[PDB]
Amino acid sequence: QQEYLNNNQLDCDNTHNSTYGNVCNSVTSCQSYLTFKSSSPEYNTPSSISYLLNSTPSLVAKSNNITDVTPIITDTMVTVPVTCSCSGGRYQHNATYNLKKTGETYFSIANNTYQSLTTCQALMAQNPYDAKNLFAGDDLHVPLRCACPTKKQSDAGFKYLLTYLVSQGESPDSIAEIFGVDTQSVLDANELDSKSVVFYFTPLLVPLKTEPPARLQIAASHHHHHH
Amino acid sequence: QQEYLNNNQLDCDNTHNSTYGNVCNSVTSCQSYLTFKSSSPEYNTPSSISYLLNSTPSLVAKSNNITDVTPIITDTMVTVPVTCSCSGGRYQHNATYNLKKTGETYFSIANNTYQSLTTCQALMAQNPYDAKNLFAGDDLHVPLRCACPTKKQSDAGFKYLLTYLVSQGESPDSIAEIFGVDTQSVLDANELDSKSVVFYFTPLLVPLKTEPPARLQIAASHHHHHH
Ligand SMILES: CC(=O)N[C@@H]1[C@@H](O)[C@H](O[C@@H]2O[C@H](CO)[C@@H](O[C@@H]3O[C@H](CO)[C@@H](O[C@@H]4O[C@H](CO)[C@@H](O[C@@H]5O[C@H](CO)[C@@H](O[C@@H]6O[C@H](CO)[C@@H](O[C@@H]7O[C@H](CO)[C@@H](O[C@@H]8O[C@H](CO)[C@@H](O)[C@H](O)[C@H]8NC(C)=O)[C@H](O)[C@H]7NC(C)=O)[C@H](O)[C@H]6NC(C)=O)[C@H](O)[C@H]5NC(C)=O)[C@H](O)[C@H]4NC(C)=O)[C@H](O)[C@H]3NC(C)=O)[C@H](O)[C@H]2NC(C)=O)[C@@H](CO)O[C@H]1O
Ligand SMILES: CC(=O)N[C@@H]1[C@@H](O)[C@H](O[C@@H]2O[C@H](CO)[C@@H](O[C@@H]3O[C@H](CO)[C@@H](O[C@@H]4O[C@H](CO)[C@@H](O[C@@H]5O[C@H](CO)[C@@H](O[C@@H]6O[C@H](CO)[C@@H](O[C@@H]7O[C@H](CO)[C@@H](O[C@@H]8O[C@H](CO)[C@@H](O)[C@H](O)[C@H]8NC(C)=O)[C@H](O)[C@H]7NC(C)=O)[C@H](O)[C@H]6NC(C)=O)[C@H](O)[C@H]5NC(C)=O)[C@H](O)[C@H]4NC(C)=O)[C@H](O)[C@H]3NC(C)=O)[C@H](O)[C@H]2NC(C)=O)[C@@H](CO)O[C@H]1O
Ligand SMILES: *[C@@H]1O[C@H](CO)[C@@H](O[C@@H]2O[C@H](CO)[C@@H](O)[C@H](O)[C@H]2NC(C)=O)[C@H](O)[C@H]1NC(C)=O
Ligand SMILES: *[C@@H]1O[C@H](CO)[C@@H](O[C@@H]2O[C@H](CO)[C@@H](O)[C@H](O)[C@H]2NC(C)=O)[C@H](O)[C@H]1NC(C)=O
Ligand SMILES: *[C@@H]1O[C@H](CO)[C@@H](O[C@@H]2O[C@H](CO)[C@@H](O)[C@H](O)[C@H]2NC(C)=O)[C@H](O)[C@H]1NC(C)=O
Ligand SMILES: *[C@@H]1O[C@H](CO)[C@@H](O[C@@H]2O[C@H](CO)[C@@H](O)[C@H](O)[C@H]2NC(C)=O)[C@H](O)[C@H]1NC(C)=O
Ligand SMILES: *[C@@H]1O[C@H](CO)[C@@H](O)[C@H](O)[C@H]1NC(C)=O
Ligand SMILES: *[C@@H]1O[C@H](CO)[C@@H](O)[C@H](O)[C@H]1NC(C)=O
Repeated sequence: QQEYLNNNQLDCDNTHNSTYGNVCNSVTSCQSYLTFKSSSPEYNTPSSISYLLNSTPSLVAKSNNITDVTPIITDTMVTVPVTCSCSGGRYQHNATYNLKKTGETYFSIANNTYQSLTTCQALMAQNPYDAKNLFAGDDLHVPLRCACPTKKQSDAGFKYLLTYLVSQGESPDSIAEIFGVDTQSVLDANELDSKSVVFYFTPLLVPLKTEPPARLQIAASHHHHHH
Repeated sequence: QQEYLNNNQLDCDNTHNSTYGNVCNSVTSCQSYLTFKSSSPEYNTPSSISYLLNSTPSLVAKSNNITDVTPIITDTMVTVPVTCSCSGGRYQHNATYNLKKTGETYFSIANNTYQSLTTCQALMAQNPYDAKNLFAGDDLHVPLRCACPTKKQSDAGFKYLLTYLVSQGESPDSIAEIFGVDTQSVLDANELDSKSVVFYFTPLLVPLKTEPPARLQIAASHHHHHH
């Protein structure tokens, strides 16, 4: 279990502990997964997505059952294998981001560019620039959100945790169905109860019993489960 | 100086020594440069070109005065900074290539995919697969052609050698003009005389006194030299 961000990352003056990253509460390093929606023209190939997220094109390609060079249709959510490890009491996966245009902000980088896989707070904590003093060409340390299964989750058969980017209309139930896991397991993973609200544009942990499906959209089909 | 390939790389039964790579005749490692023409949709960003050639997107971006994510217009020749080092008596820059489609061949990979930055012979020498037994998913060790300045070239003020992909219509004279070096220096670098023919689709070494220009096409303009 990790605390749910609960939209604290939208207010960059908020200092709730969850915004600084998942807590190191299990093994020091593990295999994990991120998710990311292809964005054209900058982040729509295994190469460019892997560059942004600090993965490899081969791992992206294998996780999605595509080649390492074919373009990914815009808005397709892909899986991105990453190593998650503990740093400073937090689980994270480090990446680097060079600002492209002056006018980018810690919030636009966390919420737009990285699609909520990091937070403005964790960017601010781990970088030297004041929020109002960012320029094109500045390099940022990007602490991407991931976690490793706790002992209790491992004992229940979860091999990995996946950082799932939630879209409007989804719910814990519908997300759990994509991955073939019980809803309660998604609730437990995020310290939520069955009436808790989950927001779109806020990442959610999904515990996995096996590697994720290669195509998430069709994995959401009712005909791809319960038969 | 290095021997000119002289189109030996078009006949993959040819075993001329030049086809196995530039010879290790100077320092064991150095900064060097490749060139590459953007190709859409697979190899038209700093990420995808760097993946193919084993560079970094940041080095590609800086060498070309572009950002690390903006698309490169198809057929634009870009500079690609690489480390060149000696292996097995040859200078080369190692990359890795996973075949995408069964039907790719050592020659199509060397001449088309890698735009003549390697040779079928060097691929064959450094990989285990018979020419007629290549499949999608096979990984190849790719020995990209580069060299380090000899002592004589360094003493003349050349800091780097660049592997230039020659296009139809060019000549030693016109290529030397792009880089602000004497024609004789390009001839010497490739063991050519002033009447030697240079072929398009065959890489040529260009000795450089400074980092290459950031935009090669306009560097070919008569108004960008001799005034
Ligand atoms: C997400 C996650 O991971 N969550 C976790 C949760 O899943 C987890 O929760 C746990 O989950 C588990 C998995 O689902 C779950 O496991 C299940 O548990 C079940 C409950 O234990 C279990 O079911 C068991 O299964 C066993 C084995 O098959 C069955 O056992 C059989 O029972 C039979 C009876 O029904 C027995 O038989 C009887 O035997 C007696 C003798 O032994 C016999 O008695 C004689 O009878 C004669 C007459 O018939 C008597 O003779 C008479 O005597 C009188 C008096 O003198 C005379 O007057 C008379 O004349 C004379 N008559 C004659 C003719 O001579 C004689 O005296 C008697 N003798 C004696 C000594 O008394 C009876 O006749 C027999 N009866 C019958 C009908 O045959 C049989 O022996 C026995 N077999 C064995 C091998 O032992 C049980 O029935 C069954 N129980 C039930 C309720 O179904 C499941 O198998 C489990 N599944 C699995 C996969 O393991 C966990 O329970 C669950 N836990 C909880 C807490 O929920 C939690 C926790 O781990 O963790 C989460 O994280
Ligand atoms: C790609 C690559 O890298 N490639 C490489 C190649 O580049 C490379 O090739 C090399 O490249 C180099 C760079 O280009 C190149 O360097 C150039 O080399 C040039 C040649 O050496 C050089 O030019 C030199 O420069 C020097 C210095 O400026 C000049 O020197 C001056 O010369 C003057 C004359 O012209 C001298 O003066 C005279 O002085 C005498 C006394 O010393 C004086 O004599 C008295 O005269 C009086 C009367 O006037 C006499 O008195 C009379 O006496 C009689 C008899 O008794 C009496 O009867 C009479 O009465 C009495 N009269 C009176 C009035 O009293 C008296 O007796 C005399 N005294 C004596 C003792 O005799 C004269 O009068 C003076 N004359 C004048 C006119 O003033 C002056 O002293 C001298 N100055 C100095 C400081 O020494 C030269 O002229 C000049 N030469 C030329 C030909 O131009 C360049 O400077 C170099 N450039 C650079 C950048 O360095 C290399 O040559 C080239 N190499 C090759 C091989 O090609 C290669 C190789 O490295 O490698 C490649 O890889
Ligand atoms: C991920 O980034 C963190 C920094 O946020 C790295 O931890 C630092 O590592 C350096 C060594 O390079 C130490 O000097 C610092 O003390 C570390 N800081 C903290 C807070 O632990 C961490 O090593 C990085 N991990 C990976 C796998 O790259
Ligand atoms: C955070 O990032 C998301 C995208 O991941 C932003 O959503 C976009 O907002 C614009 C409105 O300006 C819409 O045109 C886009 O279509 C939205 N994208 C999606 C995928 O719906 C969002 O505005 C950003 N900010 C906040 C506060 O959430
Ligand atoms: C480039 O590739 C060559 C192989 O073509 C590498 O040289 C080999 O390195 C391994 C160690 O990993 C040795 O066991 C082999 O004996 C080497 N072979 C030869 C022919 O020297 C070389 O190390 C690579 N260079 C870089 C910088 O990655
Ligand atoms: C080697 O690779 C080059 C491209 O780098 C090939 O040239 C192309 O050939 C086709 C003909 O089938 C033309 O339609 C293309 O426009 C050519 N490209 C360029 C840039 O001119 C060439 O065919 C390959 N083979 C040989 C033997 O050179
Ligand atoms: C995709 O999946 C199939 C198995 O269903 C496999 O045989 C094929 O090689 C895969 N392709 C890629 C590009 O991963
Ligand atoms: C491109 O070159 C100019 C110098 O002419 C420099 O100021 C600018 O930042 C450069 N842009 C990039 C993206 O490299």
